Amino acid sequence: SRYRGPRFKKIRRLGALPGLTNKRPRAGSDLRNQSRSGKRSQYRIRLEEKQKLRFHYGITERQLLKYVRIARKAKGSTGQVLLQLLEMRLDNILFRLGMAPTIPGARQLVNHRHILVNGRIVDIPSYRCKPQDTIMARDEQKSIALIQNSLDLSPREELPKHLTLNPFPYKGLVNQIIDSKWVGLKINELLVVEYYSRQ
Amino acid sequence: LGNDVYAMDSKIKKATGFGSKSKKEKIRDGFEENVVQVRRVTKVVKGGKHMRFRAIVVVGDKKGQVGVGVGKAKEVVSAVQKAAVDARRNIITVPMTKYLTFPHRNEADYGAARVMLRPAAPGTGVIAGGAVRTVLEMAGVENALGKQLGSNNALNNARATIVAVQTMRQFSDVARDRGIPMEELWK
Amino acid sequence: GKDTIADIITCIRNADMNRKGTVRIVSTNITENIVKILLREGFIENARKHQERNKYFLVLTLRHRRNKKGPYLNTFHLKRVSRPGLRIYSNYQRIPRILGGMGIAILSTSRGIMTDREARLEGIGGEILCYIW
Amino acid sequence: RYWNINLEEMMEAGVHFGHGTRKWNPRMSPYISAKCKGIHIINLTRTARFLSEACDLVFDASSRGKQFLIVGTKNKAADSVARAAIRARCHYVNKKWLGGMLTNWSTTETRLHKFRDLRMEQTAGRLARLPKRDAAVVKRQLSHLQTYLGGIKYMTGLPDIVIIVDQQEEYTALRECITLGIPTICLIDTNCNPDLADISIPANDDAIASIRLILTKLVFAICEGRSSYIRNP
RNA sequence: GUUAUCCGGAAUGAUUGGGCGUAAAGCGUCUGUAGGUGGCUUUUUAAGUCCGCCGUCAAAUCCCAGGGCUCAACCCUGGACAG
Ligand SMILES: [Mg+2]
Ligand SMILES: [Mg+2]
Ligand SMILES: [Mg+2]
Ligand SMILES: [Mg+2]
Ligand SMILES: [Mg+2]
Ligand SMILES: [Mg+2]
Ligand SMILES: [Mg+2]
Ligand SMILES: [Mg+2]
Ligand SMILES: [Mg+2]
Ligand SMILES: [Mg+2]
Ligand SMILES: [Mg+2]
Ligand SMILES: [Mg+2]
Ligand SMILES: [Mg+2]
Ligand SMILES: [Mg+2]
Ligand SMILES: [Mg+2]
Ligand SMILES: [Mg+2]
Ligand SMILES: [Mg+2]
Ligand SMILES: [Mg+2]
Ligand SMILES: [Mg+2]
Ligand SMILES: [Mg+2]
Ligand SMILES: [Mg+2]
Ligand SMILES: [Mg+2]
Ligand SMILES: [Mg+2]
Repeated sequence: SRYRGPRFKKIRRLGALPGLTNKRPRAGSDLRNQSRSGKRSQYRIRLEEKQKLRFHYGITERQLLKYVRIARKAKGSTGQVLLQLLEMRLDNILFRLGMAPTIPGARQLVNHRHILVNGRIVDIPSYRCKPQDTIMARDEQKSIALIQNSLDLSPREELPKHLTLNPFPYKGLVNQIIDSKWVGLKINELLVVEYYSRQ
Repeated sequence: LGNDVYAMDSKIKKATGFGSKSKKEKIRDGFEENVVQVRRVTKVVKGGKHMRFRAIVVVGDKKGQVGVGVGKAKEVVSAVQKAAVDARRNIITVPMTKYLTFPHRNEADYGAARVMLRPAAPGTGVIAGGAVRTVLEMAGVENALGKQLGSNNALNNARATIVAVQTMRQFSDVARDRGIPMEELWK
Repeated sequence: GKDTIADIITCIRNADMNRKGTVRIVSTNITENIVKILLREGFIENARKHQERNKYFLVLTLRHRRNKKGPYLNTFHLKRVSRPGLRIYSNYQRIPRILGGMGIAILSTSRGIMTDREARLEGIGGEILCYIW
Repeated sequence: RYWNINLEEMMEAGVHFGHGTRKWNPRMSPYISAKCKGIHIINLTRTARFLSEACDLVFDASSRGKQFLIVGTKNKAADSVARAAIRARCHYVNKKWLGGMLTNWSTTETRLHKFRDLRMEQTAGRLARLPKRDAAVVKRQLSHLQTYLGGIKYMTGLPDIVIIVDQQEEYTALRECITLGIPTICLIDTNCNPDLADISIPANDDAIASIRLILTKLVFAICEGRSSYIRNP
């Protein structure tokens, strides 16, 4: 139920995908055969957008679909609510807090019971995080070592204003609900919403 | 009076030859053309089948300005181009709301093409079929419901869409027509 | 003349589409009230009454041509709703509103004729005579 | 600014009458006036307001620096047009009017290019060095090109104000300006529809006198507007 | 994935939402019974119609707001538009 396949590859075809890979793609070397499909059918544009989303967060389709139903339900602007929902996933928050290298990494971190949300172990990636929530490492040697090395050796200080990080114990804190401008990717949710008119 | 030869050679040098001056200026007009349909229509002659290409193309800025045009030639390329040029001289403006959608619900009729547009909440995107959707999208309408009832001809549906969004009245104007303040009609 | 209301409406629609400012209609409590209302909404220039051989005629002046007769962006639409065949009524929470409120809906209610606006203020439903664009 | 018109002069030149009552367009019934002996009589109080607004827009247009065409192709109006244009120093069409003069500009203007070469040829006297067939041929080209290009032969670029006589016969002028985004200021008799012109002046068709009156008032406005644009640029 | 079943798309049985000169479609033409609809003005009544209040339309389900199984599915509490 997880994408274990070649990553660079999906990246060449989709675009830039942070939650997947930090290695910038090869020059692309397709300039020999110069093979194109011509251009893309409007359908293919829509499809590639959705795929962008899906692989950035490591979600399965059947899951994405149910997020979208939750989205159409919710009273509000649909694409926005969707992006909220996807961006509140525990593993993704674990990632954007620099507590992980990438999303498969963060996911693994959560799975192996190395993380705590308000003094309780949550081992499932898709646990939805709500405002005022404590993201901690379990107090064991291993957990702490992991989080420390992956947090410190990665310099990025981009923290998106709803996310606090605190230094020695390493208490991360979820402050509030995401803003559409603070979202974790370049995507027109409009296209995805459109793709999903038929479900 | 200056001499006839140098002034007529001035209007001759200012109207430039079409055999010494190549053509690409079009991205300077701030537009984008979208080929909706390419078909091979045929005239028939004693020799045989004489093949032409019809192009149905719509132009917009994606900023609230759109038009349709149709063209015919031997090669895809030239048809496409004439289509562009024709649309550019047929063009109109679509009334928009602060959220990028339609003022109101509207139908439209052209030939056997009937068209129904109604405004949508922001965040629903543009959901429609081929002609209607490319025209809408190229106008820059962000959120709209549309369905074409009646026929399916790509072309008549394009025209129809245009007649729809042409007859769209914006509130300031109905307030100007009726002679009544805005806040009164809002209620 | 099976329906009188529909007929007034029609005389307008027709005289309108033919670019005439002046219409003769036959008066009635209903007719008169509807036209009054049409004036206070502002869809029509001016009304007046005439009498001959015990017949009453409301002549209606109509909004002038739109910056010529050939180039008209706007027409003035009318549509019958409750008609002798099927009478349509609505409670307070189904009261129609036309093109987000740009147009108007005429209602006959217990308090007399009005628009949908009035019906919402006073909290009343009733029989829906017609719509106007 | 004021213009020269009074009920007495309009009476004098004979503007107020128009074609028989079997020939009429009821489209003009809104502003017609009376009907006498099977001949229609048109409102002059409407005629004066239209003629004033016509001369006023003509004045603003000349003063800003815009360019003028005039058109009528009748036999008498053609003789009055060459002189109207010369007195106002404008462009004219009197002789046979060619479909496409306005709308199809590109080809029209190439036809102007070759007309200019013909005009240099003729005055150079290099038409004396030819066979007789060549000279009579070059002279066909000349005869035509004079009929068609004579009054416009100065104008380069698209004309943005067009004036016209008797829109009944002139259908294509009206069509082409309708198409190209050009104003028409036009003479209406009892037979013509007031759709086709931007400003349409109730007027007379059959009378050389009416043509002379209204065209002279108009060319006087073009001339005073010509002094004001000779001043402003 | 394939097959079966049902609704959709189908405005293709159409109240919302189609048609009948030539495309499927106006009885060969009238007279007329039931039935449907029917001009204007005042009054009455209040059957429709409208507004308020009450009773009920079991619980579960669907919808909204919280809570519990680490999450979700699922369970539990409270409440309500329709009609
Ligand atoms: Mg599964
Ligand atoms: Mg594979
Ligand atoms: Mg477990
Ligand atoms: Mg669906
Ligand atoms: Mg039709
Ligand atoms: Mg369809
Ligand atoms: Mg009811
Ligand atoms: Mg159906
Ligand atoms: Mg029906
Ligand atoms: Mg059918
Ligand atoms: Mg047959
Ligand atoms: Mg048949
Ligand atoms: Mg028959
Ligand atoms: Mg029979
Ligand atoms: Mg009978
Ligand atoms: Mg009977
Ligand atoms: Mg009865
Ligand atoms: Mg009655
Ligand atoms: Mg129940
Ligand atoms: Mg809930
Ligand atoms: Mg819970
Ligand atoms: Mg319950
Ligand atoms: Mg109830």
